[PDB]
Amino acid sequence: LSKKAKASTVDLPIESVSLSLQDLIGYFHPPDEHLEHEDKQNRLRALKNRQNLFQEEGMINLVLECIDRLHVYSSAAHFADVAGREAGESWKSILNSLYELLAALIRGNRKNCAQFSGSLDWLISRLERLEASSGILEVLHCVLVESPEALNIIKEGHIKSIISLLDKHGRNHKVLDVLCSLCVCHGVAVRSNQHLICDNLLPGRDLLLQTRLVNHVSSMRPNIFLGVSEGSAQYKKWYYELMVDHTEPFVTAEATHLRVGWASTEGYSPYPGGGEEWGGNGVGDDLFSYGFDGLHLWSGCIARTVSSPNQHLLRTDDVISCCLDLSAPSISFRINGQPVQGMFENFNIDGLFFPVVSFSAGIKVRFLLGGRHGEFKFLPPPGYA
Amino acid sequence: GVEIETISPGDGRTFPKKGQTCVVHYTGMLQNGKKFDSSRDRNKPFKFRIGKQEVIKGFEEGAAQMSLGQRAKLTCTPDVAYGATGHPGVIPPNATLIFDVELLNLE
Amino acid sequence: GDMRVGWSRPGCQPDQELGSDERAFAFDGFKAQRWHQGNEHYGRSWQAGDVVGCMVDMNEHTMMFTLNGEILLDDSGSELAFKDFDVGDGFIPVCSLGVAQVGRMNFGKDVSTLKYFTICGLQEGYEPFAVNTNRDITMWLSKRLPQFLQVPSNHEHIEVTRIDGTIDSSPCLKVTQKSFGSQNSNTDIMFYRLSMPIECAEVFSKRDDYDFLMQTSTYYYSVRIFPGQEPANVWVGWITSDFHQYDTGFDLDRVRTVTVTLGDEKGKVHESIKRSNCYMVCAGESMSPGQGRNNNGLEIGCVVDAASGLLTFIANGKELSTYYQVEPSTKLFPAVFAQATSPNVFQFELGRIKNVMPLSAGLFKSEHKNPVPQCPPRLHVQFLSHVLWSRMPNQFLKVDVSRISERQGWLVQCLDPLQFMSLHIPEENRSVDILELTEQEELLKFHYHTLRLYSAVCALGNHRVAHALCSHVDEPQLLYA
Amino acid sequence: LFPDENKKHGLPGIGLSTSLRPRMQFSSPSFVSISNECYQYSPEFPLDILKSKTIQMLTEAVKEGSLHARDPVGGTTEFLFVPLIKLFYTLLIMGI
Repeated sequence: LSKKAKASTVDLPIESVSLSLQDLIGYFHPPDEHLEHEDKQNRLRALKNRQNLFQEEGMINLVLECIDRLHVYSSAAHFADVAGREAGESWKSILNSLYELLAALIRGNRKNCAQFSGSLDWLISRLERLEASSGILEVLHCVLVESPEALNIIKEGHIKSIISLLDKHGRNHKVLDVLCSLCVCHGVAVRSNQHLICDNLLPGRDLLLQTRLVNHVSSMRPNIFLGVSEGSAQYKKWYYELMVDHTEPFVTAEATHLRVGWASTEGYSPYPGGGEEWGGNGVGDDLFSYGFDGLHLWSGCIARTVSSPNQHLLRTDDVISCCLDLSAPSISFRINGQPVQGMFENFNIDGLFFPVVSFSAGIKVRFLLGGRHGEFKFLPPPGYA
Repeated sequence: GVEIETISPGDGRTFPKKGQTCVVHYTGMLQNGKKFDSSRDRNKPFKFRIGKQEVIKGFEEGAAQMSLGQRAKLTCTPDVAYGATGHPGVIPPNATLIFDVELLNLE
Repeated sequence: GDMRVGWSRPGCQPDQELGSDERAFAFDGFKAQRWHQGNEHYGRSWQAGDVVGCMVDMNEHTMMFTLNGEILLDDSGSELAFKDFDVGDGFIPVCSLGVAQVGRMNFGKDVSTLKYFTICGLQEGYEPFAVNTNRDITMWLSKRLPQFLQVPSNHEHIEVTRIDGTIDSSPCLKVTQKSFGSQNSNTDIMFYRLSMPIECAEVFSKRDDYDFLMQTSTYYYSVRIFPGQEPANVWVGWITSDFHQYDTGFDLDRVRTVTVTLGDEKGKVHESIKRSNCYMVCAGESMSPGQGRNNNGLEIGCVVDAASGLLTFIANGKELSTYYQVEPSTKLFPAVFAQATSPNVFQFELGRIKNVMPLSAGLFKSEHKNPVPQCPPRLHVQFLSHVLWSRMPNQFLKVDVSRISERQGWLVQCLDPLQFMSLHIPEENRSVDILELTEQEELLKFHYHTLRLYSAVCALGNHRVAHALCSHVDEPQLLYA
Repeated sequence: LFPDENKKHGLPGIGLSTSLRPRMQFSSPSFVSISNECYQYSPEFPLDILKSKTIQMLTEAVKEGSLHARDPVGGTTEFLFVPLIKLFYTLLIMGI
């Protein structure tokens, strides 16, 4: 077929090959665990004898040749175009069965795994292909578990290809198991493979899941709901203050969280929108919230430094004045009477606004809302209520 | 070079001097914002001696410009810490590091 | 009010009402209704303060309920709410609360707190659900904020086909509605995106040419809207990980946005930044010529410059006036929002225009310098959905609030530290509590094998690798674990 | 051989052992230092805190397991005990 003889003249025993590959896989099937010990040992001995006979007669290189000649066609459609429709549908099944037969032939036989070392380099060369990745990975695992010489012949290029399999094909625990088998075999650690795996996988922090302890953060708000709409009786300017009676910079190994500002609900519901109900999120992490920490303006989980007279993180005996203007969307802060040099502008005004403070453990702060709810330390800006 | 932003002010007078050990708590941050080191996790203050090439230079001049009791943010360019090779396993090649450093005591 | 209580199988869906499907067995006293694959009359109605005692016997598959002690009955004299069922994978307590409805679940951790157990439930020998337990039962509730998840194969409305790219065709992902046209099909705007994001540069700068292709940072993907689909309903562009807005009616004017204006000391705005979670355009308005879509499907191409942060859109060979400027270090997910007016809705295309890198180069690190477009199996279409559960923390921060005086105002005080290990999915730009892996099975398996790999790389006294691993896994994390 | 006059065995482990033992080496895992001598030896850990925590946790486990509750830590008695007893055995072998 490669030499371009026409399809009908060439005889291609597709069905018989598949049936024989199924029978061969059943023939080399490993013993069941439920079997009694003597029977299990007898079947294991028979399987080992069969594997030895096949390897001595060279039954393994023939499978490799069949796999190589089937791999010249990129896809089942291409194989169907070259040979025929039935060959096209059977191309994937035969290719998977061949790899399964190879894995069954090499499994548990140290001599077979050792003789597969020469072909190991050719095996990893097709790992990127999607039609044979699982079978190639299984054969690689079977060789690596049993053959110390396999670890000796595995090089940096092969280790990097195995790692890039994670990047391209997504998360898979079998390739992780193969990488584990690379490090240690039969209680012997390969320091070079350990170093290569570490230096090629760990520093990226883009494939493996990452872990970290995060302080719990809760938010405290008043009852008032503030909004603007056409033909409605609400004052568009508002003002309130927060006083920090005490704050511990490091209650734990993680820095204490303390942010103040305004938050907006989603629609006309009373529930704050756009943020997780519990976790390490606070004021200024979503686009429905707007916060100040004493050094940065917080909005959408992204902070930018804003200048101020004697910039500092929120310390004890600090008075924060927050101003909300709904006539033109504008949120401005003033620390200890000194105006902060940044403001939030042109935000969504469809929902209702309300004061909010987010914090971790180790704070002591007070809302100064005016009136009989705490007199303001400083005079409100003109036009603000 | 190294840019220093003050998080909390210090005394402003007792700067580290020549051949004096510096006791600091630091927290290592990559530029994207992922923590790779922190002495507060180990709960042991870090001590290093000025001018004897015990730590990265970016850290050395950061602490030298810093003052006693001053919590500051130290950002180190790739050339001033782990230039091209990087730290194997921890720091990727050509990385910018942000340090939150507090000068507890000069001793 | 509209409240239901009963036993549900571990396969219950938060979005579906209890008893509509076979997953759950519930009791709706508001209508005196017992719900399992339908409703049939059972029992009376409850008032405020009424207590329902759920009673399950798995030995011969019987279940009944009680109300303030008396056993609820069906139309007949049978006490059995549900005659017979199968053990299956088990049963767990469940309740559904309607609008402005408040309820309390008592798992009987303390028998004294069970008010009607003594009169009914104790003499029969029934056991409290949490009688032999030392810790509080971890209760899971329906997630309120929708998240992006992979389109399931069994989804009745959305079907995705992966089309391999030939020599003359780019690899493509086709979104198709299988149930469209047929009765009961739901017509609503669906939110689609690609799995992996494009990362902008940390610091912004101040016959194709191979050198230009190697030195460039611009990436391109295109979306082909098939003829017969309404172009006005289809939106194309980029979204960030913050996008969690599920509205039946979506318009470009109603996207969340903010403008941070950092100014100098005297007040001059030295810089103004526009920040939003959605940067998308409308195919209908982009089709300025008109009828340029019926002969051939509309071509909207998205060009992202990771070095400058400039988002420009190319449509049918003419550059649209709409453009977006983003700030450094922004993860942009390719995304398409569309309402299906045809069996074929749209098609992701991963090709490249002249002098631009394909999307695969920006997405995957190993393909950074590969001009040939690729569609690795990692990349897959995801859709925004509400079928997800959330885990209530066992403990919450202890915050006490009190009005000290008319002068001192209100005092809020938190002094006791709490912490939790956060699992951060890198490609997803999302973080979850590690205790959610009790129900996230695949993540649990992958992370357990990652931990085994961590042990293996440092096994047998590899001290340098152990020092390296101390960065990834710290003392506080080990102690908390 | 015997702690006192009457021939009663003392508690295993406690006593005065003068036999030579391997010396206990640790290095602080700091990534700001450029010295490579830290790579030798294993990273430091708060051994006293770990010891007290292990004792407390085993004491709580002996509480909880006897009641035969339906909710062992980790979901199974094996998951509750095997890692904890393994850590205890490692500590006892190291001799803390």
